[PDB]
Amino acid sequence: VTLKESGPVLLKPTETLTLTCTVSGFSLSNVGMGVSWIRQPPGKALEWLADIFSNDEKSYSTSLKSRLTISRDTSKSQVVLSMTNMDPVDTATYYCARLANYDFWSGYSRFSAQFDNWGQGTLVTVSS
Amino acid sequence: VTLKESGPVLLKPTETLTLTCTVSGFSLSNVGMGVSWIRQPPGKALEWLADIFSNDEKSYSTSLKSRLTISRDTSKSQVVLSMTNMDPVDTATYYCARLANYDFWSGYSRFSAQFDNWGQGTLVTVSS
Amino acid sequence: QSVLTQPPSVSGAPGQRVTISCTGSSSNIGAGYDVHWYQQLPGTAPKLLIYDNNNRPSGVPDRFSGSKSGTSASLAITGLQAEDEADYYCQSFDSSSLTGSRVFGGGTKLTVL
Amino acid sequence: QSVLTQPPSVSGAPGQRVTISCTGSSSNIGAGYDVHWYQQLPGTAPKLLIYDNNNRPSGVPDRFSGSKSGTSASLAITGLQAEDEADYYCQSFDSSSLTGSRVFGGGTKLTVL
Amino acid sequence: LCPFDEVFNATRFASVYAWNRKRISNCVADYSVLYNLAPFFTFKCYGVSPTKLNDLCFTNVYADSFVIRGDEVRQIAPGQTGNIADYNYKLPDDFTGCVIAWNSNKLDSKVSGNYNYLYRLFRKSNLKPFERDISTEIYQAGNKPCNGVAGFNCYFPLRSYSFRPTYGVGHQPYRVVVLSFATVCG
Amino acid sequence: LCPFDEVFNATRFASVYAWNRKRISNCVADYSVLYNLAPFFTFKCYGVSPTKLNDLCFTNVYADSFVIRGDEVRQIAPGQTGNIADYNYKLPDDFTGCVIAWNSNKLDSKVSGNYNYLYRLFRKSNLKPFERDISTEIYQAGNKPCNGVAGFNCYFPLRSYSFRPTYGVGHQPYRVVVLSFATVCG
Ligand SMILES: *[C@@H]1O[C@H](CO)[C@@H](O)[C@H](O)[C@H]1NC(C)=O
Ligand SMILES: *[C@@H]1O[C@H](CO)[C@@H](O)[C@H](O)[C@H]1NC(C)=O
Repeated sequence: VTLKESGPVLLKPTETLTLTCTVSGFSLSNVGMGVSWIRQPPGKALEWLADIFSNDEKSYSTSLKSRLTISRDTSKSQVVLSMTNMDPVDTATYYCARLANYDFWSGYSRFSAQFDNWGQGTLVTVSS
Repeated sequence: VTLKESGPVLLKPTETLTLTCTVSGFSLSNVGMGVSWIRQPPGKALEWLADIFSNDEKSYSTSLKSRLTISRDTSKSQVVLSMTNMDPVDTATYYCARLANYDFWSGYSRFSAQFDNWGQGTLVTVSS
Repeated sequence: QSVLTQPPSVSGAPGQRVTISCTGSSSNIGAGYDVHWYQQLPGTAPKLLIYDNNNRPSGVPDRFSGSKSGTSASLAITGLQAEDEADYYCQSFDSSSLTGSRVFGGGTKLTVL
Repeated sequence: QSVLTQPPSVSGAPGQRVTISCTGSSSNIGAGYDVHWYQQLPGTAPKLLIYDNNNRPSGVPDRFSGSKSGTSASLAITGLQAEDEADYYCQSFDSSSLTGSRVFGGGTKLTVL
Repeated sequence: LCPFDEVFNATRFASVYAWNRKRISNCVADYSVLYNLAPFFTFKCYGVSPTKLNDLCFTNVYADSFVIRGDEVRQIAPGQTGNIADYNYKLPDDFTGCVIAWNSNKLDSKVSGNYNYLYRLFRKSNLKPFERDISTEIYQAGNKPCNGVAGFNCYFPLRSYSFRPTYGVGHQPYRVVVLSFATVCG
Repeated sequence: LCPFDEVFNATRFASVYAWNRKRISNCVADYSVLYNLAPFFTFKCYGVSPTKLNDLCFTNVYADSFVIRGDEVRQIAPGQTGNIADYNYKLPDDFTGCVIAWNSNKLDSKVSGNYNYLYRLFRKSNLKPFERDISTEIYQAGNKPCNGVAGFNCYFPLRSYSFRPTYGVGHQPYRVVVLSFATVCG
């Protein structure tokens, strides 16, 4: 299982960010696992952003639901995240993670799913 | 009925502001009315801050309940408002208003009370 | 941001009707709480304008009126004179907290063309 | 700010037990939702450390253990080696929203004296 | 004087669907100090004025007490519509008395939830003014009949409050006393 | 094959206090296609492995269906304790089958509140595993004997869900199917 995000980018303020995650070792059509996005500002705590699953149910951060937008495509195993009206504060390291249940031999449960696999992350900088 | 706030004051950031209202024409011991504080940033909308009544029941803004603190003194007819950890964004015109029921001949209701009387306001400036 | 929302600005010609709206949440206006309207002329403190739904204080001209329907309330001005150019604020009691709250509207700027 | 609360940092001597706590609201941890723990070494992506209350993935040494009690959960480290110097994050599912949410803790910096 | 401690300071209040009704007669009642000194959350008079109740007097006075939701005090008034108004406690459009209410989150609220207080949730038709429904029986929704037990479209008419101290002022319990108005002169 | 559409695609699900129970026998069941292809919210197996259910055979299979709250799905599991576990649907500590749940806010939720779903709130003692109580009689709180009618310390045991589309995932309805496990093979 391997998840890789797109390369680091530099954006102007009020622009629209677009990030792509490529997965391998598992299929996005598998019901037991999904893909989520987490960001970590430099020197601060983690922040969960979005979430997509095998049959296109989507979840977003409550405070950032309006700005965020996530989508997937099973043809090449890619998950795309887009954020509108990017602020200078939004500069952070963006992680692509797999929402899957460890102890998978016992099944899966979306309430208790955890980020068992993480990508190496990409650094997004918003500045003039 | 007349309500007057304290004079304008300039404060450093992180300081603690204290504002006092002197009321006339009515007694704070009257159960039918209370005193409330409203602030308005320059060129922006009004924002209710605090609320105090005859029997010392007190209410505050939900987002600012930790920083706010209000008290009254019936012997000299003044209400004191104090705000801790002042930020530069908090600079605004602070209004002092009477929470009383118009149509007072029909009684009073604390749910339907309105700021029927307002003070002239004071300007609080927060800067280095 | 404010819990109650209003159109940022409304305009009208002299002698013509103008309506300003105010909508709330499941609490406050949606919970049956009354709506009060205030007028703030430039460089002056707010003045009570509508002390209860369709109720008007003394000295306020008859051409001002208000109404409430469901989770929304509105202020209607029949005529339009020179002095009707101030900011008008919607206000109501919000009960979605331990000790209660009072929520103001975003303020509507009225202009006479 | 974060919905789940953790102490900013903890310290302990080598070979001495160290405990890290996590506190939740009426939802998430208070609603019976499981708590997961992650480890983030400097300049590295977070790594799953405890995938369910007192449940440990393969490759994680047995000196790591966890528990849950009411609206609180804790992570306990029996020993203490050089490598135990990373950030430990509490995580749980929060159900106080239309589509659900996943909430991280504030992060605890563990230091070895 | 007059038994107002038995009404305002009673240890236990009745549910709104079973509101109490105490006749006040053959007494001298001084409403002026009650209005001026007692700090209630709400004191609204409709057919009378609170500050001049003493010069008037009446053949009889009725005091009704019940506990309702915090934002549900709005519909204790003439001409109001709502769950309490249609199904629990209807007040006449020409009501002449006063309505008194205050917050009782310190007494009627429990951590586990105070299921002590019920409110009628389903009924066949709106109540007459000053009429109450004590009997509880399964309410038929839809067109299928009811065998007398709860089921798919058969509901228990009484829905319970669950007062907890963290519910917020909208849901916190409120104790309401409704006064209806020459044996009682000020 | 075997009637799983009668269980998972039924129009109406039972209340948790009156959960349904259907015996599954004399059929071939393809649990693998159900597990991998059907996108449920939760598919947890405790005594068996979901991906290898086809090679075992059992004397009989029982499928239990009911509707519960969103965060109330947690206590449908062995060794769990909670209102559903003690008073509504107790699951054995050695449970061998699987637990399947999916959100049904599109069907079981109404703007006015779906009062068709009830849950047992008060009971004298916890349930034995796989036992249910249909009878609803007034529950005695405190120590005063009850006359058979709701009152001060007398409660109606069944508390109703009031599912609304805006409740959030915590209180949204969830349809739960519990499978309990040589006439049935894969
Ligand atoms: C009720 O008790 C309070 C206790 O302070 C007392 O002041 C009041 O006079 C009593 N009677 C009424 C009607 O409130
Ligand atoms: C239920 O209906 C859905 C509709 O798409 C179908 O895919 C499924 O096979 C049916 N049966 C079960 C057990 O879900």
